[PDB]
Amino acid sequence: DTIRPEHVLRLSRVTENYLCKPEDNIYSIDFTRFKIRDLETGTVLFEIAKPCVSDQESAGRFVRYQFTPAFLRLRTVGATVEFTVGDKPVSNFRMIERHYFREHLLKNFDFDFGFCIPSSRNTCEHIYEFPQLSEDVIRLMIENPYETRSDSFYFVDNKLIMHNKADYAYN
Amino acid sequence: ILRKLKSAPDQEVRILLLGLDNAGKTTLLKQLASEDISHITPTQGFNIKSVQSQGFKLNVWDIGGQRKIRPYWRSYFENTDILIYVIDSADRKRFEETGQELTELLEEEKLSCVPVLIFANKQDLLTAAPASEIAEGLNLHTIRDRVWQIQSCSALTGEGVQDGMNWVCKNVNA
Ligand SMILES: Nc1nc2c(ncn2[C@@H]2O[C@H](COP(=O)(O)OP(=O)(O)NP(=O)(O)O)[C@@H](O)[C@H]2O)c(=O)[nH]1
Ligand SMILES: [Mg+2]
Repeated sequence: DTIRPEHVLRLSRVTENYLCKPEDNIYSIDFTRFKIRDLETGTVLFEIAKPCVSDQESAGRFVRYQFTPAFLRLRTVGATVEFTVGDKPVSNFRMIERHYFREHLLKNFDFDFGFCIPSSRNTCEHIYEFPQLSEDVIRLMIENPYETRSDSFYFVDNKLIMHNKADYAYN
Repeated sequence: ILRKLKSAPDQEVRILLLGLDNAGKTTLLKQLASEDISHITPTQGFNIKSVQSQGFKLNVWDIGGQRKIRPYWRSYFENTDILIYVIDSADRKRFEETGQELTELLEEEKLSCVPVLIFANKQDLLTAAPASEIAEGLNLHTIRDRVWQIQSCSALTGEGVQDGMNWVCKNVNA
């Protein structure tokens, strides 16, 4: 209830609870595909799409990934999201994804998609040069699995609609 | 030590890929992003490549060119820094058609002064018309109030793509 993008860019750590319910997704936006790939070698590190839903074992919108320490010495990574939109029109779709490690902002990805064609299927690949991490940060991130967490906020007309979270470990 | 705040510019470069359906826009974009192009489908929406380097962002937009998607092109015009227009050089039946679309694009006020690279794509084909012939058909030499450039290319092989991108990089900030 009343979460604007501005009151989210100022957060210093992962939120303790989801800031909206699955019922808030009134535009039937459905994320259908996710991909992480190392863009230096081209290797597809992780991908899950269309009929595949999980490889497992409050809210059902939480994933967490584990890597080997080598991941933290990668140069450039590419994360792709593919989502569909429904009948209702969507003007100014926005995405704010923040990765923290214990009140330490690692990476901020703020992308404004804008207008989304109804009944469309869209993709977005964020290609980032890995953030400048001091070796102290590497030590801590490796040694503390899943204390690196991320908030994925999705807005439509500056009104939060979807909130997914994630924890990352490098052991 | 050698830790240097060389960055901190917060720049934003916007490249917009347009053209008729089947032109090769998605193939070209995924080629540029060194990505799988084994199973490309008609884009019913947009594909974005957002490439970051410490606050410098290069955002590339591939909009679908289906007959039912072209009307929505006008929604993705704002803040465009380069327009890349792709033409199937082997589909001559559609030259006229594509010629009008580009003509509509360069009259849009929202896209005024934006440099436009015309990729005469699919030059790997025997039936592919040469770039000069396409530039004739398009009347590209009458283009005034912006810098334009045509480039023979094949998104499939990659031939010529770096030449067009060299032009794009050279004629940014225009
Ligand atoms: N021979 C050849 N085929 C090409 C070349 N570039 C693209 N194609 C092919 O032409 C077709 C056009 O597909 P695509 O790349 O999706 O074009 P598009 O611009 O995305 N069309 P849409 O607007 O519907 O998404 C595909 O079968 C693609 O493989 C090229 O240089 N040579
Ligand atoms: Mg396409």
